[PDB]
Amino acid sequence: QLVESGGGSVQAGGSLTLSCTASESISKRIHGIGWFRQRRGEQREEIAYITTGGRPNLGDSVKDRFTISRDKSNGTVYLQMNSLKPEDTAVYYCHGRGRWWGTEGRLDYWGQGTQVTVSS
Amino acid sequence: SKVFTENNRYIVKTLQTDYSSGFSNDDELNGYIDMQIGYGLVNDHKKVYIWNIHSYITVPFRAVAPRCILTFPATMDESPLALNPNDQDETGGLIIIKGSKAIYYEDINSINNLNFKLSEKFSHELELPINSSGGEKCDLMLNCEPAGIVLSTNMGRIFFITIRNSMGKPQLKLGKLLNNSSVVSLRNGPILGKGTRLVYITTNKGIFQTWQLSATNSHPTKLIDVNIYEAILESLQDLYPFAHGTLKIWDSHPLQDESSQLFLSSIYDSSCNETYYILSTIIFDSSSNSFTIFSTYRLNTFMESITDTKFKPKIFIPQEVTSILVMFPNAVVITQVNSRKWEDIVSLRNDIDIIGSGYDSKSLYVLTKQMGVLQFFVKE
Repeated sequence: QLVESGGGSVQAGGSLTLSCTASESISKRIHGIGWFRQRRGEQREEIAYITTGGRPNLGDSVKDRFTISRDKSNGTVYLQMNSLKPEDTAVYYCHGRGRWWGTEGRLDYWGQGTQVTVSS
Repeated sequence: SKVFTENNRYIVKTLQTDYSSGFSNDDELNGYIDMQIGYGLVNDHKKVYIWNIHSYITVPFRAVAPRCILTFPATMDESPLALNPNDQDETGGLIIIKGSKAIYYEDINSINNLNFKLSEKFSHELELPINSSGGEKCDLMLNCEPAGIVLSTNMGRIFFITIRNSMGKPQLKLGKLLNNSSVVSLRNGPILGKGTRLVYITTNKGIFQTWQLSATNSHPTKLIDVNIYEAILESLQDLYPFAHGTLKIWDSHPLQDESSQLFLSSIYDSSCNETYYILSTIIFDSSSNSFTIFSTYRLNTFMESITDTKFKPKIFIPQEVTSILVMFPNAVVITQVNSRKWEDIVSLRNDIDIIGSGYDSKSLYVLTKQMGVLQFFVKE
C-alpha cells in the first residue's frame, strides 16, 4: 500500500506538508514517488516527483513554491506546499512510478488521495 | 586453423570449411551457417551452394534472390532396429522460398546439379499467401525443428510451417499465421518435448512474443505477448531526449534463465551524428504477462550508423560472467558484465562483406564473402 497524509484547509499564503509512506515491497517495484493533482472536473496531473536516488523534479506551476524531499531514515517522501493559492485546491494523490509493465502499460501505484483546500 | 588475435578476452581465427569465394560470378550473396546441421549455404540469383563446415552441392532453382534454409536429416530417435548402412549418408534438407512458393527438398544429395525442371519433382511445395504483386517477399527464416520452420515477410506476416507430419514423414504444410511493421528477430527457445519448442519473436514496433510451436498435432500458443518500446524509451529519455523519434529495435536474444531477454536497440543524436547502441536486459513474468527492464547499457566502442539497408546486426550470447557479442557490418563488439560493464571491439577491414552468421554454444561464426568463416570465441 501507498499511504498519504497531511491534507487540510488553509488560507491563501499558508503552508501544508503532504507525506507518502511506501511499504518495502512497493518501494522495490518503483523508480520514484510523485504527486498528482486533480482539480475538480479536470484530469490528474503530475506536479512533483523524486527518484529513489533523491533526484527531485517539480512541475512549472509549483516549482518555486513546493519542495519534494525524502527522509532516508524511513523512506517517507514529503511534498511541502508553501505559498499556497486558491487554485491549488484539489485532490492530491501520491504515486509510485512502476518498474513493471503490462498489456495496459506501466503498472503504477496510487494513494487514496487527500483533499487540499485553499481559501482567499 | 589460423589465429589472427588471441588475448585474454577473445580469440579470432579462421574456420576451415568447404566454403569457396568462387561459387558465383555474382557480388551479391545471401547465405548463413548452420553449425548444428553442419553445413553452410550461399545463393545468388541462380543457384544455392551447400557446403560442409568440415572439409559441395549445387541446386539450380531457375529475378530477385530467394531465401534458403537448411533442415535436419530425418532422425529416428530410439529405434530398436540396427542402423542401416545407407542411413549414415543422409545430410539433411533444403527449403527455398521463391516468391510465394516454398520448395522443400527432403534430401539434397539426390538433387545435386539437377536442372530445376527435374529436381522440382523431388520436392514438396507449398504455396504461401505472399503478395508478390504488392512487393511482399520472405524476410527472416528460422529453423525451429523439431517444431518446424518460421518465416516472416517484409510486411510483418509470420508463417509457422511444418515439414513433418505426426509420423516423421516429410511434408510442407502451413500450420498457422502467427499474426510498415516487420519482424527483427526470430529466435529458438527451449525444447519442451516431442516435436515442441519455444520461439521468440520481436518486431520493430517492440512487440515481443513467446510462442509454443509443435509438429505434434498441437496448435500454436502465445505464452507472452507484450510491447517493450515505451519502457525502453523511458529508460533512455532523461539522459538522451533525442531517443524520441529515433529509438529503433534491431535484435533480441534469450538469456540463460529462459525468463529474460536481451534487446539491441539504437538511438541517434542528430547534433553530432552519433548513433548509440543500447543493450536492454528485460525480465518477463509469464504468469501475469508483464516485464521489467533490469538493466540498460550503451555501447562505447561503436557509434556508426548502419546505412546498408540489408544488414541486420545480430546478438550472440554464449551458453559468473555474461558475454554479449554484437555483429556489425565490419566489427564485432564484445560486452561482458557480472552475471561493472566492460567492452572490447574487433574491427574488420572495410573491404570484406559479411554475408551471414552462425553459432554454437561458445562461439560466433561470421561468414565473409571474401575470406570464408571467421570464429569469434569470447573467453569466459
